[PDB]
Amino acid sequence: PTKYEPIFVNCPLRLRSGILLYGYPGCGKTLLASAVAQQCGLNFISVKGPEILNKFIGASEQNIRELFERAQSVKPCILFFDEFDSIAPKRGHDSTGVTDRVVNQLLTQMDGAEGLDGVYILAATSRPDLIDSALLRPGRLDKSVICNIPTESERLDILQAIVNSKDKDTGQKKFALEKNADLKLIAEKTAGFSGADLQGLCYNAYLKSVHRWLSAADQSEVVPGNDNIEYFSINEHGRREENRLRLKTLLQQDVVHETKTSTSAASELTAVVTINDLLEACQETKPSISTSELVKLRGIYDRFQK
Amino acid sequence: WCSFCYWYGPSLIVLDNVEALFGKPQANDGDPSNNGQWDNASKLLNFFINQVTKIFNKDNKRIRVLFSGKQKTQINPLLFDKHFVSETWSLRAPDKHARAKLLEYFFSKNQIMKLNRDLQFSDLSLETEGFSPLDLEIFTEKIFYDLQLERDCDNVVTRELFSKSLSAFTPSALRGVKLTKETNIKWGDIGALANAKDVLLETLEWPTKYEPIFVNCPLRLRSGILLYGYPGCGKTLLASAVAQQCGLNFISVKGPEILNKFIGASEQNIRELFERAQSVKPCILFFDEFDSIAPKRGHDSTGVTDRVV
Amino acid sequence: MKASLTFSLSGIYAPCSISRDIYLEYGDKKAECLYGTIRLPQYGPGCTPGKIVHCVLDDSLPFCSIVVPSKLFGFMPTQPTMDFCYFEPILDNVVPVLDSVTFLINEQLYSKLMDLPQEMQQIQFLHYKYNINSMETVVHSRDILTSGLCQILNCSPFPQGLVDFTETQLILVNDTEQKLSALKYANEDEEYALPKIGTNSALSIDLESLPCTISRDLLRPAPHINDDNSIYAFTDAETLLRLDVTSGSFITVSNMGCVRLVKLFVLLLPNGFKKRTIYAPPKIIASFPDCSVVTISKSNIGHTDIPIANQVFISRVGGWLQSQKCFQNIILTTLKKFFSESKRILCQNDLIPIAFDSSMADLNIAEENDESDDEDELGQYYKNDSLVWFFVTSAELDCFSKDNSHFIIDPNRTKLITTNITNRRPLPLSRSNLQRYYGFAETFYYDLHIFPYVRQLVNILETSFNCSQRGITLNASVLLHSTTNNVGKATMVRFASKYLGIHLLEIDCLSLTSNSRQLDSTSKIIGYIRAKCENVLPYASPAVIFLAHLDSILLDVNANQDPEAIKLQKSINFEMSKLLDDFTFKFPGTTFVGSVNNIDNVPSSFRSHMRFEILVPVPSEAQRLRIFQWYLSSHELNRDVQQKVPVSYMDNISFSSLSSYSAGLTPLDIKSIVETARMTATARFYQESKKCGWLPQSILITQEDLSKATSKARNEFSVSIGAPQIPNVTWDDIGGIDFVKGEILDTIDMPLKHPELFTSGMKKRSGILFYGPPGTGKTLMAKAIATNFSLNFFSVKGPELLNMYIGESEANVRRVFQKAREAKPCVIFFDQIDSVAPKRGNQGDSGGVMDRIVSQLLAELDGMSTDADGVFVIGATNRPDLLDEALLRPGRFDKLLYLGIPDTDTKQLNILEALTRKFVLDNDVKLIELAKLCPFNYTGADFYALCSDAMLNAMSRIARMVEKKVSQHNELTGENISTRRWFDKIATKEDTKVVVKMEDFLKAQEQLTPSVSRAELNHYEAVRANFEGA
Amino acid sequence: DVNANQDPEAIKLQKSINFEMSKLLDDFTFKFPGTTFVGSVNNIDNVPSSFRSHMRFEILVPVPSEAQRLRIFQWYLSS
Ligand SMILES: Nc1ncnc2c1ncn2[C@@H]1O[C@H](COP(=O)(O)OP(=O)(O)OP(=O)(O)O)[C@@H](O)[C@H]1O
Ligand SMILES: Nc1ncnc2c1ncn2[C@@H]1O[C@H](COP(=O)(O)OP(=O)(O)OP(=O)(O)O)[C@@H](O)[C@H]1O
Ligand SMILES: Nc1ncnc2c1ncn2[C@@H]1O[C@H](COP(=O)(O)OP(=O)(O)OP(=O)(O)O)[C@@H](O)[C@H]1O
Ligand SMILES: Nc1ncnc2c1ncn2[C@@H]1O[C@H](COP(=O)(O)OP(=O)(O)O)[C@@H](O)[C@H]1O
Ligand SMILES: [Mg+2]
Ligand SMILES: [Mg+2]
Ligand SMILES: [Mg+2]
Repeated sequence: PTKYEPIFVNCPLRLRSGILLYGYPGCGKTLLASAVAQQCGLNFISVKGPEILNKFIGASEQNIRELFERAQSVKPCILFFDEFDSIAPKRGHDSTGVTDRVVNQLLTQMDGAEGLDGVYILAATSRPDLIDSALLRPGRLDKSVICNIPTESERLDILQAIVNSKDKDTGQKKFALEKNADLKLIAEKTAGFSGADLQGLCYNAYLKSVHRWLSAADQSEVVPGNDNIEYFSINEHGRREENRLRLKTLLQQDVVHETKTSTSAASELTAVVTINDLLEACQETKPSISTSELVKLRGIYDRFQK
Repeated sequence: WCSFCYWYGPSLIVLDNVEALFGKPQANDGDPSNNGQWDNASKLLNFFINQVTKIFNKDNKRIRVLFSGKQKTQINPLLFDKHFVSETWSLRAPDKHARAKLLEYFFSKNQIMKLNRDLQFSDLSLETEGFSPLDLEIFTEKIFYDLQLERDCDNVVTRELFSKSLSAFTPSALRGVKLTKETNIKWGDIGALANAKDVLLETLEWPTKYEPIFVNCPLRLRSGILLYGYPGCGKTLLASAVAQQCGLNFISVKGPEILNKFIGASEQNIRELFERAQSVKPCILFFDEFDSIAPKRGHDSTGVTDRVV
Repeated sequence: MKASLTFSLSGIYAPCSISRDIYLEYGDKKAECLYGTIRLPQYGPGCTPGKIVHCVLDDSLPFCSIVVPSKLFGFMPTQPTMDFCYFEPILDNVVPVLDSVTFLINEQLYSKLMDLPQEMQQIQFLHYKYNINSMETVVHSRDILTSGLCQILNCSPFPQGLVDFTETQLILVNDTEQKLSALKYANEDEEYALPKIGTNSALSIDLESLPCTISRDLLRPAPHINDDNSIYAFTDAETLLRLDVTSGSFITVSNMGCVRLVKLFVLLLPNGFKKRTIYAPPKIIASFPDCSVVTISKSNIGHTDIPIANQVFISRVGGWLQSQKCFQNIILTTLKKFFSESKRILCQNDLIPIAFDSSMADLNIAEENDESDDEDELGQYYKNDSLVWFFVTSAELDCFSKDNSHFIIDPNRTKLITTNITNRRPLPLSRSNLQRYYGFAETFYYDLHIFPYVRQLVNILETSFNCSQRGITLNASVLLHSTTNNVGKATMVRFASKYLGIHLLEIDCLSLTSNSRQLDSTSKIIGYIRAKCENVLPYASPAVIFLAHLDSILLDVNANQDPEAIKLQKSINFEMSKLLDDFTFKFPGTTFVGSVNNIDNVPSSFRSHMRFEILVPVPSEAQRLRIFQWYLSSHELNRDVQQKVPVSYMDNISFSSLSSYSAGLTPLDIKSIVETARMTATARFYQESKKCGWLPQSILITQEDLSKATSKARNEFSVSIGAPQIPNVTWDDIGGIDFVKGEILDTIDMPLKHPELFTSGMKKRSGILFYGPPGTGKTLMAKAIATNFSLNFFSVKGPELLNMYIGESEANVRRVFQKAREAKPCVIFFDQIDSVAPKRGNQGDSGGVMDRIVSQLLAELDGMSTDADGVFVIGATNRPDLLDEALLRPGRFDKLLYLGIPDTDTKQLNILEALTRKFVLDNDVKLIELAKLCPFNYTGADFYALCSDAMLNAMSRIARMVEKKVSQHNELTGENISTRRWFDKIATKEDTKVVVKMEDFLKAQEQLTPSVSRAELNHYEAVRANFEGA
Repeated sequence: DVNANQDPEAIKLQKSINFEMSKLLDDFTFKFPGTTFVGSVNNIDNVPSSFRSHMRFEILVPVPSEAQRLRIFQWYLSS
């Protein structure tokens, strides 16, 4: 509606109504689903978790009906299912013992007779093989985009995207990226298993950079010259350094304002990341072995005739 | 009230049965007109708080306020949220030594019954354990009346005429109509064997026989006993007898009650009965049949056994 | 005692003198070096703690006259010597010797002394240079001892006391920074000339309002009581002579308009206020907006120019409390009192402030005046708290004219006449405090540097003012709202009002004379609202209407509606809308400023027509600093209290310590903590008073009980929300966890502290997961976290979540988990997650509720976009294989940290010593011996079992010893005794520490066995070797 | 009794009646010496303990038994 509206003067077929994402990992495309809002300017409304369900038998369908009422009222919005697995498993003889009727209310209103809401159905789920043929159909929700691990240079790509760390038009490399950007070693000396792992690795290396910075900073002054050694030919009691805190807490009383700095790594007091600080955590990068899930994926990919 | 107290100099205001003038309306469940809105009671309270506060910041000595009520939590929590309170003296109970002097005062209160034969009330405490000062008033008057006809002669209290009163008068004002039956086995009624009763006693009485010794050592109070139970016998007697130490507030639970096949069976039972154990003064609590309650699921079985475990 | 004062030429170290007469009224030949005590009269709220002084007897001093060195106080005898003070004789000269003293000295003389290797040479140098002698000398915490040279840096813990090097360490400090060039005591320096300092015909100086009250008993000259009253002025230096007319003269100069005569005095010598200034009471400056440089000249006149103005036609300013029936009577009666009790000159184009206590209120007093003598009351009881302005207005002058400044009202020849009202704008607070002069209820001073929302609202009101002072009327309005209770909503509006010099109405809605009552009187209430508001606006200066708790009256639709409920609702919305919008035309530039408690609860119509929105948060740590800085200030304690003994803090107080430990508390709680500390300190003071004692001069707040009170503040918070309290587990109550404490500080301390340099990156480590065999402290770490850090500690005990009905999750886990977002920064603690979140692939029959919990828990937990509100979730498990892919390293809970069997060699010792904290052992059986005697494979809490049963057998030993001793007693005395009488008649104190000597350890080693065997360890070591799938 | 089911206003009516009854019960013992009071209740639980404390005695009257019934028939069939 924002690029093809001069084309779509009257498309004689109703426009496609939704998208279910799935991934064998934890759905990194949950972030995508959160991002496409600001990336596209539409409003966003979310079915987080199972929250449609209720104690009272009369309430469940009143709840989901009022949900679709809200959506159709907020005419330009994305309607999101946070974990479709929570509520839409395969039909049966009350495999949910009560209130499973919600799945029929959904099937009734996913397109029904109105078809194009102008809203679209968005959803994510790991283990979507518990959903059923009764609900995935091209005349219903269908598009079934797969996500997989970012093999090879896609590790580098996602790493570069995170380490660019640009926001608020300010401190525009908020992570102090390594001056050479020598990522082509680090990214594959690391075995990458997700993206959040790579992000955690980089964050922890930033933390280690702060550690080497923060632990060096004072001692780096102290080594060429100590301070506050208020010796007095101490006698009777060995307070010679135990006095130091009760001294410092009175001996210093300066105040300053509008302080500035420049020798930091392009942001105030920040510590640059460095390739060694990542490489040392190449063994800290921990797998969580589950590749049989790819064989679980091999079901729907066999349902794919291609 | 505020103005008078401000003029009469250093002053104290007493407010009694605060619930009527400042209590929350029964903390009713569900919030119609109660979610984002206040009952008029609070609307009184806040006015009072503001006015006295603008007095209090002028002179810390000028005015103080004393509230008497049922239970610190039950009053309108607004009285806490502005930091109006700062104390919590709770008149928890009478106690052994004082209650005798109190009881003597009631005996000599009016219509003088002129005390009793031989005793001096100390043993006579024996049945009064849970009673309360108004209860000892009523009980004293009852004893006097039911003396004064069962003898044609007047003032002589006798052990048996006293004792027969407590068998049924049961003042028990906090206890409703009736809440006891079991009275079979006394502490000194050692049915079965003492063979390890040594250790049970050593756990039992020492915190009430050597009391301050435990305070000066930062132990967590050592407790916790499993009886070996091999014959399918014993504890039903032994535990009841230990409870008849009477220095305790015994509460009854038995294992095969709790295994409701509804999913939630652990909640609303175990947590309920241990909140009850908090509501009583701390005490022994009974369990049995652990062969049912606690099979070693070992991460193999993981059943509904584990959801109670 | 009263005493006359004089300042000597000063040796500083030289003693004061005690007069023969005081050495007769308190004469004591055993103590000829009578240590006196003096109270120094001063400007300020009250007389600062008095000085103990070492003194020499003098017979030459006149009656009650006493002399002290000048430069000992930095003042010079060139300055006006104060003629009186107050004295106290020290009871039996009882004074403590100081525990510690520290001195600051310049680096040159510092090194010159430290060049001497024999410390006694410096001790003699104290005598040769400074004439110091032990036990004779008393010293004081911070006093500069010579400009550019020696100074005392601290006395501790006492501010004053005796010294002897046999106990006083005499700590020295090097002034490497040369600040002694600036830290010179001399309050006066000789000016290059007295001529050419301006011209005697015309001086110009900034006026300022005197920061304190001043009173007829402190001034040096002797004005009358009935006349000469009220109006005075104060000057700083030889300026007193540059005017040609001395102190005690009148002057009258003003920058504009009419002259204003005032009596001008030199400041008292002990003054802290900045020189090159002319100080005045608010009375004068009220007439002269801005223009702070005032024209000054001799301007003298021959006494009063006008003896009579035969009628006066005064007028009250408009303003909030100036237009109510309940004040009208007290207003007129205090007016009558004020004007009757003294004679004064007054003038047109001038204001008179009047102050009274609004507590007097609905007490009339029947007989004190008009039928009774002129002097009537001790205002000590008839207090003050609130202030009003009357404009002098027209007066009936005689044939004489133009010199209107001398009009005066003879109490029989003249009367005062009401003209209903006038309009005038109050002073800007930025130039002058009223409140701090009159000592009223305080209004905390913000600064726009660090309170963003104040900068916001102040700018809104500033523009609404100045834009309509220019040609452009603004209908500016704003609503304030907050997520918590008790944030200082009203305080902001008030502060802004004073900071900008803007008038306000103050109204609260709760006090309206009816509720949302069923039978319709929304008319009655909104009518009373407008009818109370409108009255002042016909003569209001630029002003705001402030409405407290709009939420009480703007109820909102749908819970269960009566027809009348609908009618009330809509009526209220409509009438309020009309009222507000009408006001915007009824008067220009007049701003509606509301307040509300639940923004969801304000009805939609009002939520649309409202203008600006401001969210005011719970304050930051950076703000907390200034909050403590206020309520711990001198004035902010001294106001509340009667007894003449003042209070202070010790200058040791770590503002960092308070600001960190008070995290999450609201400002109202900070008041509670400080006032509790004040109480506890005063209780200590009166405990001290039980003996003849020491430190009687003043109680101070100290860092210990000020720390302690935080714990009570946190518990009184917790009983409001989140009832569970936690027993204390201090950091040293655990040990042998070095790597784990490392990572925990790397997660909860260093990323939480120092965000001035920690980038506070766009995502954060969410939590901590402890896994391993039971009995390895993995519960204890949580109680420790709850103890030592300021974090609150919400939790659920395993399957506390699951519940009977279907739809379990909203019945608990949602409400609690969002409550942790609702709370200030707080952990959630979990245990037995392997019970709460089964791995979803292990599908369950019977409603599959595990899928419902696990889905809702992940959804509420993870992703955490725009949600880094400190919600650390931390917890423990037995066997992590049963955890769901909730653990899959997204960083949603996956900070795995292991705990296990310790290192063999000394970590068992670190365990034993940690559990030996507050335990007792007092012989040559060092803990090394125990830690070697214990064999290995005993682990963790089993060593606590080893101490537990050792303690049990130790108390058994003591119990059988008691059984012996009580038997041997009963055999000899107290033949019929058992318990209470026995314990109450024994008085043991050597035994009562009941220390184990040994042997209980050896029989513990015999009786105890490892609680998990290696055949049990193997079952955990398997999952250990899974490394959670690596 | 007092219960959640009823208006606190009506409950305060009950309170007033209870209190004034208990006071008048003693007031007879002040104004009119030797007065004695007999109460009757068809179900003991419904009187709150707030009144029951001002008993001096209570009696459970059971239904009669065989020896009583033999006496009672003799009464009704006497001439
Ligand atoms: N291709 C990817 N695969 C997995 N995670 C990714 C990928 N790209 C980014 N991420 C990470 O995803 C995280 C955001 O959480 P997100 O909801 O997207 O995933 P998840 O937690 O694994 O999924 P789920 O919500 O299904 O449990 C970020 O920390 C980001 O680094
Ligand atoms: N920052 C602060 N500085 C000084 N005093 C403060 C501050 N914040 C709060 N207070 C004190 O707390 C009270 C604030 O009252 P205010 O009307 O602003 O809010 P409240 O009554 O706590 O809340 P609400 O109106 O939401 O019920 C006053 O007693 C004030 O002295
Ligand atoms: N520094 C310490 N190191 C190890 N154990 C300690 C330490 N200090 C105390 N303990 C003991 O450890 C106990 C807690 O151990 P832990 O939390 O591992 O076991 P648990 O609470 O019995 O079991 P679970 O962890 O399964 O809930 C404390 O109650 C105390 O007896
Ligand atoms: N002193 C005793 N010695 C042996 N058996 C007893 C004694 N007193 C009671 N019993 C019997 O023991 C049983 C009481 O319960 P208990 O011994 O605890 O068995 P269980 O373990 O099955 O509850 C009853 O059969 C009772 O008659
Ligand atoms: Mg995801
Ligand atoms: Mg308020
Ligand atoms: Mg534990």
